[PDB]
Amino acid sequence: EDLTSSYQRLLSTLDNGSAIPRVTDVAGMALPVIGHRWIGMGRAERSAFRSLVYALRGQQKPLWVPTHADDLTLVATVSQLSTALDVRNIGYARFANGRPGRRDIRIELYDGTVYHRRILTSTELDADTERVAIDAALGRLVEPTDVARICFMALCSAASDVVEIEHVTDSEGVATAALTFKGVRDDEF
Amino acid sequence: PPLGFAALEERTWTVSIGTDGPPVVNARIVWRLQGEPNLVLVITGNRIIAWTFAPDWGDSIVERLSASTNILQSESAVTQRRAMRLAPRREFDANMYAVDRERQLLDMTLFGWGARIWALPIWPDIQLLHQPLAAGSLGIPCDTAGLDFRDGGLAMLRGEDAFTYEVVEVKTVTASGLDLVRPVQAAWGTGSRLYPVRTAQLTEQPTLTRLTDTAQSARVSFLVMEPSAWPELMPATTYRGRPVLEQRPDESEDLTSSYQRLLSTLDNGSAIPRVTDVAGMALPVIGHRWIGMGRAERSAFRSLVYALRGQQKPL
Amino acid sequence: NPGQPFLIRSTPRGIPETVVRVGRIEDNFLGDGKITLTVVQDQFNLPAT
Amino acid sequence: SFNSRESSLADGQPVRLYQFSRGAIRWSYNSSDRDITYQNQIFRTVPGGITDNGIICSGDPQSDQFVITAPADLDVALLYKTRSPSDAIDLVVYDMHYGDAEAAVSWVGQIGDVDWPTVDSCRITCVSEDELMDQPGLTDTYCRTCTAIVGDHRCKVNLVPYRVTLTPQSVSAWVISSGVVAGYADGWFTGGYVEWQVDGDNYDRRFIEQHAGADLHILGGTEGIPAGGQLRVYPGCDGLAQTCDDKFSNLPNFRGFNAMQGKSPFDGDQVW
Amino acid sequence: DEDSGLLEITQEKTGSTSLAPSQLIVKYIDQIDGAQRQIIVNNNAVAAS
Ligand SMILES: [Fe+3]
Repeated sequence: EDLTSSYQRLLSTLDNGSAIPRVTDVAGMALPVIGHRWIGMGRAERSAFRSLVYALRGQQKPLWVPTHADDLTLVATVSQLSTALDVRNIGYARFANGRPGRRDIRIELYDGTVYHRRILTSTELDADTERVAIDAALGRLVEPTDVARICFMALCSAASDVVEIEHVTDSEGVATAALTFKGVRDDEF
Repeated sequence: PPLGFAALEERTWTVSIGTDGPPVVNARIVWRLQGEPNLVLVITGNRIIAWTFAPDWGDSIVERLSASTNILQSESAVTQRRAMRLAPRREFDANMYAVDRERQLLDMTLFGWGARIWALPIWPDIQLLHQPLAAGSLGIPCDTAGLDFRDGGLAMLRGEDAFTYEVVEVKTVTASGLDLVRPVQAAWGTGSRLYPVRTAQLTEQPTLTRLTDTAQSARVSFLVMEPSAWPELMPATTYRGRPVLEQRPDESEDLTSSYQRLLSTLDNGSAIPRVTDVAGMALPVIGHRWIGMGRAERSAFRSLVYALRGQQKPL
Repeated sequence: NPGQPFLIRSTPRGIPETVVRVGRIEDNFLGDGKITLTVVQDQFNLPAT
Repeated sequence: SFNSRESSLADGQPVRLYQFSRGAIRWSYNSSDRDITYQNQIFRTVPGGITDNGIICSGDPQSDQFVITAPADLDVALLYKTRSPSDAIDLVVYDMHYGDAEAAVSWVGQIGDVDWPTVDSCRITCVSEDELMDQPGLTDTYCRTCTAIVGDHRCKVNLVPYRVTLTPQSVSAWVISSGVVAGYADGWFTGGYVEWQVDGDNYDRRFIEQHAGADLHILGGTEGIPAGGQLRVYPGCDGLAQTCDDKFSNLPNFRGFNAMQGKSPFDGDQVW
Repeated sequence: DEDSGLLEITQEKTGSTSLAPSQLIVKYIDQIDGAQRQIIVNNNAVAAS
């Protein structure tokens, strides 16, 4: 089932009168909302999902919810010790220059090894290429041909406490459920 | 900054204004020198980001014109009208897609810029250049008949991709071109799109639906925070000093009529009700539909809508 | 204004032309557009004898 | 045409104008989406709009308030954020229709209270002159002291000769110190007030708790006092007859009753 | 009027006549001597009913 995303904001106090309204950003921060679906096809997966649901305790316990997009694509290989990842210019510097949300990276190499990094600051280099920085190292030299996706990470928690576990066949069978996660400012800040 | 000025020497610096920064430009640069009172150069303005995503035209784009007019009627069928908003608020509803290099850019822009003023191009007013535009030329000769072009407005050239674009300030309309104050710094040949630009804000953040690894369809809705000036013209025919609607409504969808009445005070108890005619007059209600199939008809309809001012002006 | 007398007529209610004096005033120029007045019948007079 | 437009059934284009005035400084605002020029005065347009709740004239000052809603960044209301201005901000409300140069006055009053319920809005409560009639009116007591504020219309004492203009030496949280006043006897300035120019022809006034040597104690703290601005300081009268005549020689206008009688009735029990 | 600027009239307050007083006592002070004095006002028509 096709899924979409939204940027929920505390954008109240629109203050519409008769002439013209005016919207003020109380916080100037965007918390993304992401939907999730999964298929069990096994007792172990269903038990793990139930344990996860119990651990969540509704919206209380947060957890990172990586996306699965392809926002960033490499245009030049990066040495293992280099921290100057080069990506296609997508206006990142003007929009994203270091702030909570959209400042985490998952390399997700072809083999299967995934590296979690932390953006520090992005600088504009060219109308087509940039030199976004990272926190520390990459692990090895990776060419642009050996990257699948980047899938910006973001801390999120459940948006609706109620969870529907649609049992179809049996405990040892297929099952369906839907979950929605919303960004939240947490993790000591 | 510390650098001597030679006698009879004029040193012209290059004040480069970037694109990244706080929205409100509140700058006070001080040129302080000995034996001279401070000469502060104050730079003021605002920073905006333009919407550079082309929404597909498979589904019709809905443009909404809304105004406020609170009307109170007495016991008799007499109405006094108090049109409130002189410039109706304009809302745009459309659907879009993003696959190659636009999905990530859209996500970054939405996360970062969020609920802040945009520069929304007018998609329905798409226009194709007839002759190439030389780099640095002042003035774009293009059709401006029944277009949302206003003196001191904005224009936005576009290319095949989102990146290929540039915004310029239009001074006046000459009925054949767009007088410009700043020369264009890059030349686009025939085929590049021309879009009128109006300030807009995201009324509600779109709910993105994932189609595949890199693909997201969005239902973006925009509201313009600037008055939309447009001539107000009524139908040519006149009857008893009032306009007459001579347009024949479309019959594609069946339409009905009703006789609305101020038939309140039914006074139903337990035995039997009894309805009293406060005014004993019937005000009919009629529906209307039309098809444009042309720029002139659409401009005339927009002028009629502006002239109506909601329920205020009758005809 | 308060204390100003004026006439009111409403044939459907069966009220003929009547002289009333203004009382409490609550008007709304912007928004609802509702101007509501409370009036009383004119029966105030100070005889000289 | 204003009355004609009001009676018109199709030309209704209401627009409410507000004028906040404080002496020589005026603030003009309008509720529409574009600026309006009226009587050579242009009214700014506030992003987000300015609107009220209605006008009530029921004869009860406590109930007939006027409420204004506006963003939290409104210039006129911003003054009240730190401390209420000494002078009252008179407010006049006009009514006009777009395209017409004639306006009608609807409400006249002064600011009564201001609060900021939300970061995106501010509520202003405006009071009329009728509310100033709730306080008592006795204003008379047969006591020993003067019972008159120095400089009032009853004392008839001119304070202009006693005006002292000085630049403070050092300003602290609660104490403003100056060496010029150090040359006066202790308590010379006690009971006086300090006035200085804020903007235009409007000054803010602060009373003095006590004066001792070179240090002056300011009631309610010294916040808002410019560290280098010019300050005007006036003395204060204790109210005693000896104080009134020795210092100001205003004994003939002394409103107090020092030794006429403290209790003596003419219908008591025993005179001796 | 309804067509001259009246929207709706809701309250009627017909009132009553059998109630209300028949005799009224007014107490006043004479400034010549400052002694309490009173006068009596009667409503014969209402008093009979
Ligand atoms: Fe005195």
